[PDB]
Amino acid sequence: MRLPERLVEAIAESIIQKLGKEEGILELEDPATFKKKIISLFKEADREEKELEEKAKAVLRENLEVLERENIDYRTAFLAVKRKLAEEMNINVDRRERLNQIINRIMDLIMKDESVEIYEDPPVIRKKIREIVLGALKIEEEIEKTVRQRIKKYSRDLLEGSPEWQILWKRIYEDELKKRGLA
Repeated sequence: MRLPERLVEAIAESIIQKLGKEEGILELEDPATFKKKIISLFKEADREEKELEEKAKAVLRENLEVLERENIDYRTAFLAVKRKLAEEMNINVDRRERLNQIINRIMDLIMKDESVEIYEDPPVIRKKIREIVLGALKIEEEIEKTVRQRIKKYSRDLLEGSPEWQILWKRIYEDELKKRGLA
């Protein structure tokens, strides 16, 4: 479940533009700081997902001999362990359900930010943030679909998921953003 920097910034800006400037259901006394706070929420949520991965790999690393004796493939055990740790860490694995958590964290920020005022029922504000996030995710998904088509020709030369593979994915992703005018 990727949330690249450009997607996060598009969501934060769209929240400020649509709900703050256009509709006016949010009053932001410091839009620049509010945007930084939203970006920090996504960064923290990303760090949690990375921590979930390292804890899952730690379990399997410690149970190498057991997995062999059990005849359970690493990939099977990884998905199962991740499902369990995700519940214990209250991290939704589905990116859409995970975004609902992040959206609620944005609502938590909005509600506690002394530099923000709201003029509409919070659950209605959440529904509107969900619509903004879902619209941006539709764009992210059509971009990722092209990135997967373009990185296929390099799939066998790099270990999928490795740091070198992540760099190439990001490089192809940035190139798609330029071709599409999305910075």
